[PDB]
Amino acid sequence: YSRQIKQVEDDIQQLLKKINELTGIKESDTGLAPPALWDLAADKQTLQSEQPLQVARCTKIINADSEDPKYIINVKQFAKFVVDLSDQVAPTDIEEGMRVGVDRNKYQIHIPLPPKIDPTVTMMQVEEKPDVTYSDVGGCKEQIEKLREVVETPLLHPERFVNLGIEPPKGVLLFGPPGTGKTLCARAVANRTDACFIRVIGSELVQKYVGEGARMVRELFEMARTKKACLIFFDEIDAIGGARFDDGAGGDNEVQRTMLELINQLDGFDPRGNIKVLMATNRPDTLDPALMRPGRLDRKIEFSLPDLEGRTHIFKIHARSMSVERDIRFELLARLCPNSTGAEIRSVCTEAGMFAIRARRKIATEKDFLEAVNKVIKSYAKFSATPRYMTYN
Amino acid sequence: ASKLPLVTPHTQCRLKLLKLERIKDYLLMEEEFIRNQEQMKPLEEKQEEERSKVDDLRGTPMSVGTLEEIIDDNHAIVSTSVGSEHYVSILSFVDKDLLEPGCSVLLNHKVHAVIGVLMDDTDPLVTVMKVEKAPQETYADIGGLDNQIQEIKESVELPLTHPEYYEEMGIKPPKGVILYGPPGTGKTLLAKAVANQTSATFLRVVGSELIQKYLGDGPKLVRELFRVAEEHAPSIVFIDEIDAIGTKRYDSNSGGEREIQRTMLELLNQLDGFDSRGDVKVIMATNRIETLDPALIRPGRIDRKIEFPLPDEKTKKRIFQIHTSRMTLADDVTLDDLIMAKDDLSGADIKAICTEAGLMALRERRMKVTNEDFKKSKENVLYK
Amino acid sequence: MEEGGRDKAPVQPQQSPAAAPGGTDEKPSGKERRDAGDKDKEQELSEEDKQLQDELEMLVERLGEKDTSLYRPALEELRRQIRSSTTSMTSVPKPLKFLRPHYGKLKEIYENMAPGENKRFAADIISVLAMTMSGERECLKYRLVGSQEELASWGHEYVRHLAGEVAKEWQELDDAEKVQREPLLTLVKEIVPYNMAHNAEHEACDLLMEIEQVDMLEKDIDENAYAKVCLYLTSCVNYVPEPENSALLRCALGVFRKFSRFPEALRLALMLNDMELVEDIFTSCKDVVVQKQMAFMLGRHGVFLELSEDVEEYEDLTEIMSNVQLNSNFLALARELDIMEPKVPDDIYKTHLENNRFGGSGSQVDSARMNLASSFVNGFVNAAFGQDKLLTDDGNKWLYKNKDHGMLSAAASLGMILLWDVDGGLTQIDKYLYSSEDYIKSGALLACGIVNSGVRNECDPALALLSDYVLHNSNTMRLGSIFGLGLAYAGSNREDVLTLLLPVMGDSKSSMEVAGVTALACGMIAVGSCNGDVTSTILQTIMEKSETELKDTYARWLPLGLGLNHLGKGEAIEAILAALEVVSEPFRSFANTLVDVCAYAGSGNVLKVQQLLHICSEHFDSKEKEEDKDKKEKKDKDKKEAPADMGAHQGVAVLGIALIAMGEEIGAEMALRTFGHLLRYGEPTLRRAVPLALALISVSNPRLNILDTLSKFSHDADPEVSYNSIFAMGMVGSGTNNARLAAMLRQLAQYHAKDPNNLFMVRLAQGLTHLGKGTLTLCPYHSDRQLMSQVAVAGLLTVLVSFLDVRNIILGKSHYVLYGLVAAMQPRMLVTFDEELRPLPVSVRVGQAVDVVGQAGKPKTITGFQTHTTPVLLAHGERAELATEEFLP
Amino acid sequence: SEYDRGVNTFSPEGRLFQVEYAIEAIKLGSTAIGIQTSEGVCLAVEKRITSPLMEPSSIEKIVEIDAHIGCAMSGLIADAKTLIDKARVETQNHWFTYNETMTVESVTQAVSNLALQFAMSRPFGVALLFGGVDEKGPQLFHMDPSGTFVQCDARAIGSASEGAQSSLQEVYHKSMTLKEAIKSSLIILKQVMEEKLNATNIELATVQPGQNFHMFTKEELEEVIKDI
Amino acid sequence: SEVQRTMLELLNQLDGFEATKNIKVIMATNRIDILDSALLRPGRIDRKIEFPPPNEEARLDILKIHSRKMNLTRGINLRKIAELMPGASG
Ligand SMILES: Nc1ncnc2c1ncn2[C@@H]1O[C@H](COP(=O)(O)OP(=O)(O)OP(=O)(O)O)[C@@H](O)[C@H]1O
Ligand SMILES: Nc1ncnc2c1ncn2[C@@H]1O[C@H](COP(=O)(O)OP(=O)(O)OP(=O)(O)O)[C@@H](O)[C@H]1O
Repeated sequence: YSRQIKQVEDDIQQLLKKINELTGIKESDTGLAPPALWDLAADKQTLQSEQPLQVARCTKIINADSEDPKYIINVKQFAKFVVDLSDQVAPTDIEEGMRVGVDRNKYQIHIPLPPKIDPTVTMMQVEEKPDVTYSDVGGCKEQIEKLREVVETPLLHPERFVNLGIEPPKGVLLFGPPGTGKTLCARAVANRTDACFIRVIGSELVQKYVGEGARMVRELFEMARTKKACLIFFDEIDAIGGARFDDGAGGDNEVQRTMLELINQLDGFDPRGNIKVLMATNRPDTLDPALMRPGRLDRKIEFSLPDLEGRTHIFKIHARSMSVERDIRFELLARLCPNSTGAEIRSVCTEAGMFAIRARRKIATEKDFLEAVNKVIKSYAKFSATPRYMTYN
Repeated sequence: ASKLPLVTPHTQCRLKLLKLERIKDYLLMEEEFIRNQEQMKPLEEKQEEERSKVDDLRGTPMSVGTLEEIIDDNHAIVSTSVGSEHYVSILSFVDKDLLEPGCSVLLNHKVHAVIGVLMDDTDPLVTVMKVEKAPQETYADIGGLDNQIQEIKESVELPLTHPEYYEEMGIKPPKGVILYGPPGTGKTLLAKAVANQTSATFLRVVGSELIQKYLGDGPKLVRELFRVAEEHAPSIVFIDEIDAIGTKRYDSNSGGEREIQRTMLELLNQLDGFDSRGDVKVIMATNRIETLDPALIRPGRIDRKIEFPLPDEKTKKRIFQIHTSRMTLADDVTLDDLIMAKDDLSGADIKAICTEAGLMALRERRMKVTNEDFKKSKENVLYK
Repeated sequence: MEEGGRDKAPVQPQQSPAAAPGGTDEKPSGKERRDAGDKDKEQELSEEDKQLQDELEMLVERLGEKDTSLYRPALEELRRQIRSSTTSMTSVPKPLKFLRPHYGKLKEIYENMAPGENKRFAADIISVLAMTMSGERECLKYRLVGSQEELASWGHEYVRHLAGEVAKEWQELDDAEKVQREPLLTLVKEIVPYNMAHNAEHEACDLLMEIEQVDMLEKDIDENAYAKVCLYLTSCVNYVPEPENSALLRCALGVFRKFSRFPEALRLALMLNDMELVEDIFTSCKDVVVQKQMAFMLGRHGVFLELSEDVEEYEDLTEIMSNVQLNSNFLALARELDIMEPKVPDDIYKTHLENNRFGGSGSQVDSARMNLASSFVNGFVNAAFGQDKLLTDDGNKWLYKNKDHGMLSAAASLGMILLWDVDGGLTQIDKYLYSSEDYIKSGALLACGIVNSGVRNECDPALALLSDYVLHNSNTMRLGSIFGLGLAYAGSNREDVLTLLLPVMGDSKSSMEVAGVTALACGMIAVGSCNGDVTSTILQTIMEKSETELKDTYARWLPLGLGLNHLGKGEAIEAILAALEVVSEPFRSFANTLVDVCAYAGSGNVLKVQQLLHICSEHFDSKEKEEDKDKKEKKDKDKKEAPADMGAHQGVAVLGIALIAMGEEIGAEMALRTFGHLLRYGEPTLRRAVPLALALISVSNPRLNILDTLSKFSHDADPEVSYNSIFAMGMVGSGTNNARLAAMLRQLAQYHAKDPNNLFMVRLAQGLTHLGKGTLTLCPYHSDRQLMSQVAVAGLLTVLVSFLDVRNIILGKSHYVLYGLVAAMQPRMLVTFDEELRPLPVSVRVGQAVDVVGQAGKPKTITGFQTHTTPVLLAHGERAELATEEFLP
Repeated sequence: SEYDRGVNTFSPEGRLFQVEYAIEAIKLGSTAIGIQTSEGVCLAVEKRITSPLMEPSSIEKIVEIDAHIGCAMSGLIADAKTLIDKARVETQNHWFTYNETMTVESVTQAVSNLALQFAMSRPFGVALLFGGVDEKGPQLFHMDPSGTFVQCDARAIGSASEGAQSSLQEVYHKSMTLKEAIKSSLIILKQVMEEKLNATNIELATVQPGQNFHMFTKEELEEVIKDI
Repeated sequence: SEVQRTMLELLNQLDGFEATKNIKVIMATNRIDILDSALLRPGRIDRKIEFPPPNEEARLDILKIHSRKMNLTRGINLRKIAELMPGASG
């Protein structure tokens, strides 16, 4: 029966592997889907892609003209010339900085004109929220509430602000200890939001050429203002601009232009309006004062290292999953690691679990947590990344 | 594909016989209905003649376009190779699922409508960055250490071979691992050994070639490096000699240490990207660890730090037995004298000594080594 | 290689047996002692399962075949002395000595005669000498003998004793893993007469081990998932005494009683309810047993406890069964109101604020049908015990503005408000019973029905208010006068008020819409094996519907009154008793596709599956039987709701490759209705597959069907990322899918998820997977939901209030004697392990742990930690008493 | 940069940050508890032993300032050694000049005067708790590395100081006897020590109006441990 | 010094990670004391070879192999010409 186990199943599962393949006769795509669903509309609704609709390639509007339409059209570089396109739409949708689907001989209007932007910024929207909440971020509760009344009630009911006649704050900086802090609560913010959440990492804005970063900042602000309200996240603004310190030969101008132009874009001359932005960095002392101006940096969320209560709370947060002999001494563990950061604490619980699974155990003990903490905080104490960065220098 | 997962019974049982009979009967009615669909409704034949009509509707050449935007309703703007973009239609059979911006698409030659998507013809640097075959001997080849071996098996090999222990632990395996120590102790080889052992896809590039001749190309380079790392498999990525990026300056770079700092901030983002990372594991190796920025070394970005000490003499004799195993040695030689022949010797040193002794024996066409071969080997190899 | 010299066993056990004429004759010392030495050497060395090439099991037999061909198949002078010491070497390595068709001659070596017993020298074996021997014997020899004549001379009684001893062998060799092979071998022998082996093994497993009554138990239930026709019937009914005789668990008696009641007989779990009255052990588990007895899957049990009002704690047992003992309503006022749920959230409608500035100008929606959706805006959110004090004013003035059907709609949506609040809800509905509009008054009568759905109150306020309207002169109060009453009195299957609504079929008035929904309401109380309901419908069908068979209002509701409630019972004679008298004309044989599967809720009947498919797949019938092929596929969505999660995989496989792949009007109109019932949690397979046919509406069909495909796509679990797609469906739904026919439909889809963002169970997977109700209200909802103007004028009678048989969502609770404990629980993923090892975890996702109520959801098997000494049921069902003590936790 | 911590740099806003770093560094030491009652003053420290090799007698924190004043130790012990030596010699020369015993406030003010003086280049990583009796009765003074000395009736310093201070707020009042105060202090010490209480796991001292500086109640404290 | 860094990535590529044999690297340079310590691990470089300035015999031989290809005259005594130059280079 045991060595004879392999005599019943094979006789039917090999036959299964025959008929499933025999049904699987719509495959080998290399640029297709199952053609019963790919070419599910392989009827005449294929021919109507040909004779009703014709090419209608892209175009670019240049200038208007008086009375009868006679607008001027760029293709991309092909030719630069003046026609009247057609008459199936009222001549009020034509504004400079727009793209119509225009033929080569008839020049049909086809569709109204959408703006053209970089595909990179379209990719740059994340449209995915990480599975982190506002509950599993503990140790920074007053930082939590300070960011709660930045990205909620403007997104929720505005009648309170209208009733008090108060415009909500716009420029908010969130900052904390290096390494532990703003990033994961930013994922929580993106989890709890509803409108778009445009990511910006500061290192990617630098380009091979000069001034392109200004162009993509303009494009991202344009596609943001297509929405009623949309969230902007900024990471590591220290590299995207420190200060204007030029001396002799030009130094780091290529990023300076980008930071100053975004400074021009945030303040003055009909701003974004209903767009909420936020930035987080690693060192705040090196930022430019003009970027530090309120109206772009109104709120100043600063996270510090938790004293004891935040440490106990994060010990609760990461360690509701591992096996223990019921009783714990998490508060004395927190007392054992006074100047310790949150990801360090999660690393401590991780290594405690690793020590438990060393030979055969299934539940870690208090001395296992001791064996975690001593070989984390006071055996890897040589680097620890803290001391030159608690001064942020 | 994706029929049903069930491996629970694996025995002579109705919990297997019942399942197999029901599924084979399900395949039976599937076969009977598909026999229905081309017997009393053959049309012409309806299997490949429809494909033939599509292929006729497909143009003979490929006016290959680049995708830059999407519109849902069976058309979009595509950019031609010459640069004059078009707002062509799509095909019903254009399989509108694997469409992505910046991708090659088969268009018509006359109306240039989106006929289909084009599979990428591989990629240049994925071939360069991917190690093809297993390098050399497995963990039996190191000898002497026997401690960091268990640790790195626990952090890397153990999650793959035993994806059960952490489940009853309810815990996450460690993510980032630094190997450090004096040079020549066996970091990039320990790298070779773990590359041999693993079955996952392996990536390797040294930090020295992370410098580049323009602005932003380094951060961009790291970006699609990790993009290739994510898009293939559960993968292990190995960077060696990271400290070079902070120590050795150059003039080929357009920007100085500033662009280096920008690359550093990008990779600090990349190790702790708030976007969903997944099952990508990270192994580092660097001798001069103190010159690195310590925020790279942090928990959450780096979980383990492993020191590689200078070998002990009882480990030295183990290396002597390991490396001189396959070679023919005469009785006149002694490893014990050569153990303390240098106070400060490395594992590269002994291999270089034995290889030089081999070539010195090859000078006189001799098959076996003698003691004077090592006695003349030591000053040639070490002493200059 | 190394062979020769050390081959002593291929020499001396090769020379002696080859000279079997020289051994048995003229050398009796050799034939006895050398065979005894071969026996006691091989039985210790070559008779344990170590490898294929054993030293005598494979090695000596290379020549040993000619040592075996004439050693003892032919001696012709056999005695007692040469059956213990001559059936001594050749009996052991015979399945590898002989070829595969040794099954016929399996008797000739070992099964001839053992030296006393098989276990005498089978004790040093693992699987081969006796276990494989018994497997082959019961698989083929006992099968062929017991096929027609079990006891001829020998192959029964010795086989009976052999089965008896191997029944203990499956545990004594190792009581860890191959104990589950005892049901394997018990099912292999006498498959159809499984009871004959089951009674043999029953008391043996009862005397086997007290703690071993659980792995064989779950192996039995896994085999009881599906089997042959009589096989599951006998297996479950013999399975029922197992958690009672040896094990004193006795709380799975309810679910086993359910599994044994409807397939086997009618009053089988009624006898088990009597047995529940017998097993008056400690009352916590008793009360938890009767927790299931009304308000989880089935009720109607209020007469079996008042035996001269003598049952101990009768008054508490009745308050539990009745669902009137607010264990989910006090829960409702205490759990989610006090944490996250306000009375007036009202946001998903108000979430439609972002999309107005995409595509240009906004506020283009100016239709009136969208106000119907506004009903659900105060309707769907008001589930789970909210309140709208004059927040139905948008519905109030609209109830004084237009749309008679909309007045009925709002007044019926009021009954969704106060679901299960029988004592407070009547006072809120009272203000409408006094309306000058028949639509508002009828909707208030339907609201009184909805409030009582699944709750048996001693004052009968549904029957007592709705009775006076059942035969009312008009229709608003006449037609809608009865729908709520069946909803109120569905599980409490009371025949007295059923007789009161019987003459509505006998009214013989023009009730083309009304008599159909009367069959819905009567079947809602009772369908299947219903004496008066079957007769009244079939006679009225001949009286009017025989001379006119035109529109689906006629014969899609009277077939629903025949057997939908008794769809669990699969004797199929209710199909015979309901169809064979009405097989007259094709539109009257149109209901035969209903009645055939109206005994086929859930089982394994792939043969009955394929006959509903192959005989009527498409056939190009050209508008005469095509709708009946639609109904057959609409009767293919069931039998797959709980196919041990197995037929769903092939079901979604065949649906993709048949209907939408290459189909017809069958696959173009109601193909996606199977997905509308198949899953209720939502997985990314169909969550992407449906919008392929939904977001691309393909309006060549009467797109309301695709809209109905979009609408019932919201069958999934309430919290999801799926909001964004159906919000993006709102983007395409602004211009396309016009407000004149779809505006109420799309918005209904988003709020289907965000009802009480919880409180959903009609999936028919109760406890772990078990059945109960969940269909008598669900099946009407999609049956009348084709595409056409049925869902607009006549659908609004029901489509708002069709399915209100939801019975909670959450389970993780405490329910102490003080009913306020906060004992530490631990949520975890659904059970994945069936037969792996003794310390198998029940689940895998062990990370997150609360101690207070949360979301049970579909794919979860919350048990909890800390070992709080909760021996009450340990089988889930949300009302564990937690009889706390200290078993050293 | 390194010029930021040159000698004397306050803050972007606020006082000197390096003395604040001494304040956070004082939590990296064994705790101490002190109670001032009219019946007497009680002090208790944790030995914080790591192995049974070294003798607990050499593990010394509590010392005698003079015959009527004692004190504990916290933070860096070698930093405490200089301050204790100077306090002893200033008390002795004050007795020499002034032929009398002083108040605890004079000693506390003197060590506060030395605390700011920068041995230079950093504040001392030590916080002391002076306790004893003088002409006005029992006295207990708390001192910090910033030098701001202050009087306290009950105090807990070192690691885990704030939880012990919270329990002191819970249990301490005015009319507690010396035995009651000692028992409460030992109770709180028991719930804040990570290891089981042993004979040499901790250390206790007391000052009475009648008796002089007590000799650490050695081998008598097992009576007040075993009873509770 | 970019020559040295190229030797870094090449030599760490050819250490077992590659699969195609029969590939080796040759380096020509001067003043070996100036190159980095990275190439100075004895396992990095298999062989290092010095080229001395030519002496009298080497100078004469190089003079011969270059004077092979001109229209000379019978009787030269290139030994004198070689010893005239004090060995500049080859
Ligand atoms: N309040 C908190 N509760 C629990 N974990 C926290 C908390 N704050 C931070 N963490 C931990 O911080 C780690 C990551 O920190 P995060 O990346 O968000 O910080 P940061 O300051 O933005 O730095 P960086 O992005 O450069 O790593 C996570 O492992 C998370 O568990
Ligand atoms: N313990 C050892 N035994 C034998 N050889 C060793 C040992 N450690 C290092 N080596 C030698 O070191 C050389 C390089 O190995 P590896 O790639 O692991 O880097 P490494 O030893 O850290 O030195 P490097 O940084 O100079 O490349 C190999 O030729 C190998 O023989």
